[PDB]
Amino acid sequence: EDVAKMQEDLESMHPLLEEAAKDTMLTMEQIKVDTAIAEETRNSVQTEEIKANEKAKKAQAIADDAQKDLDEALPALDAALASLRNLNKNDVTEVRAMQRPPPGVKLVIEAVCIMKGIKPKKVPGEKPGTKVDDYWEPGKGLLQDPGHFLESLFKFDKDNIGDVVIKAIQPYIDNEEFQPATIAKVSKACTSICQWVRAMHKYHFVAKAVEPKRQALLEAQDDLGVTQRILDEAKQRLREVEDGIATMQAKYRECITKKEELELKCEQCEQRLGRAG
Repeated sequence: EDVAKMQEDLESMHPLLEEAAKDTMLTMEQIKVDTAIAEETRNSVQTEEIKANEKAKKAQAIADDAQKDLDEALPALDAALASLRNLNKNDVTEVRAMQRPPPGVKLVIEAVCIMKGIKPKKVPGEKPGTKVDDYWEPGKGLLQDPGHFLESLFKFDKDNIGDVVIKAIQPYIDNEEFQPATIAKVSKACTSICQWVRAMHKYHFVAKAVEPKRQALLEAQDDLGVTQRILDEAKQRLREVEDGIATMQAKYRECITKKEELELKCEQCEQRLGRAG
């Protein structure tokens, strides 16, 4: 009885030994295939890492060039805006009271009124009738409050400079008397106002030639972010395959220790076969 039994235990365990052996080999080749793919994803990741490093060098090259165009006008503005802080309450009050403003001051009070978008006052001209507009009287109101004047210059902030107001003041810029070095012989407050206007004019003109650049800088960052998401989706996979390998590396080891146990069991049932014979 016992002999037959043992004999079938050994026969039945033989297929279990053959089954564990395919499983360990199956495991084996599976680690080999994920290792090769984990490597393919590693070169794929290294090529995207150079792809996002160049797209950042290119995005920065656009920002430096676009920033170069912007300090083409930015120093004059702050210089001028310094000079507007140069002005105390009376410097406005003194120009406002001028009952006979020299032609330099008229020019400057004209220029500002247009920038700030003020309605002129058509007054007699020299040739009879010929109504010419005199911005003086509406300027006076913008100087009635010196505080409210200077703030509204500090709050202009460009952007809202219609293309109308820039051709309206192209004659003033093109004027060789609209130079602050000259206005400085007659009045101080108008020298500050003279360079302010002259400045926001070029600033309006460069800031329109950095619309293309700032948009290329916008599109260059968009490219880096897509290469960035493609990259990070790859490092996620490279991580996931590597943990898959790790999990299978420990399956292989359990596969092995299971074989050893079935082998050890096969040896014993074998050993008391040739014992009982």
